[PDB]
Amino acid sequence: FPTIPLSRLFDNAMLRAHRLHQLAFDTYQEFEEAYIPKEQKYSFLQNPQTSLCFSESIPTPSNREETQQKSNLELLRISLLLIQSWLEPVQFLRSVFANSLVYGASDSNVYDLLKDLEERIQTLMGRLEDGSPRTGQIFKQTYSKFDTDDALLKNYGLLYCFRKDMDKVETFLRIVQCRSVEGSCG
Amino acid sequence: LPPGKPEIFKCRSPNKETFTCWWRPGTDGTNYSLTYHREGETLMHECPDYITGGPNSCHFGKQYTSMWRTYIMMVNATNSSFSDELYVDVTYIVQPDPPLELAVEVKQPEDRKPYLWIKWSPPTLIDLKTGWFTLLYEIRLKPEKAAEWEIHFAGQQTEFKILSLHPGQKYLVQVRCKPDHGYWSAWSPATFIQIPS
Ligand SMILES: [Zn+2]
Repeated sequence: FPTIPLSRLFDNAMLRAHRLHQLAFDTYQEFEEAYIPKEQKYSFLQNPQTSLCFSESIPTPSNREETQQKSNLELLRISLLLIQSWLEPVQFLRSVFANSLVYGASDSNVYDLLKDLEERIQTLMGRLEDGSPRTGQIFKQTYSKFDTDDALLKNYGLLYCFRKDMDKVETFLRIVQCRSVEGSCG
Repeated sequence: LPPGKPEIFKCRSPNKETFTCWWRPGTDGTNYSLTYHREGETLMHECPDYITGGPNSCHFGKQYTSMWRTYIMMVNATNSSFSDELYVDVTYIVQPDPPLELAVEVKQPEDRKPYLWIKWSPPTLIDLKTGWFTLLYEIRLKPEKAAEWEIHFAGQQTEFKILSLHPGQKYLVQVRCKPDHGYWSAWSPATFIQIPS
């Protein structure tokens, strides 16, 4: 029994991060473009109120330096929190993702991809163990929520946030694929 | 509204750590100012460098560059006091430089035909070792005579091979690159060649 190489283990997650990242870009471009389009644009960013994302109660890095500052385990974790955190909101977004001209949307039932990706990561994470304490940043699973009547602005508000969070996830894994899986990078 | 006067036609970060914005007096008219406010959080802010950019530029160095944050910018240009408004997210404004040393090589296999043989290299500014990036390359080749080019997507791979190549003609070849959710690069300079016989 040939104990799968990390090559594949990372390689495989990178595509999942990626489908999740394009999905959110496209649809959001798709959506802003159709509903909530011009001087109204960033009403989601109205004033503090509206703009902030519940997926911000997790202290994530905001530059090269400091994002290059969190250890392989430290980086892996956030990604995960993010996944779990977007497990519910995205339930309400089915509406959104369903009539999306943007292929794969419908067929690829977003809760699934999240779910899949979620396992890939614990795994990536486990393999980066051997047993020390799992100490560094966030201790407990900082699992938040926003809410649950401006209907239209709300969906939109979410799309902006998903796109953003899909991005943090891809960008992080890539660092760890590179730093650990010594080869297919440069 | 209808008018607006000065346009900010773009922003472009050469590596996801610094960005420059370029405005444009669409006006048939030291009379311009750039102010921005980061995502959410209300303070107005004046542009931070109007030197490293070329005229009609606002360059954001390092303390001003923030990942995953919307930038609300508007040029305040007065002499005729006007404005406009733009939302810039850094991760999708990246545009790198062309790859280096397009090394062509025509090869010759035992009984079959001659095929090319390209190899290249990433532009300078972007350091992949501790991997903030993913480059995505493309190659184009049109033989001397030829009209439109023929494009091959090399993928994350910096080397390449193009079969079915005839003794009789000479070609041109350019390589190019793009970071994963960003902008295509300029076409590197064409390295002409000639197939043997
Ligand atoms: Zn991607």
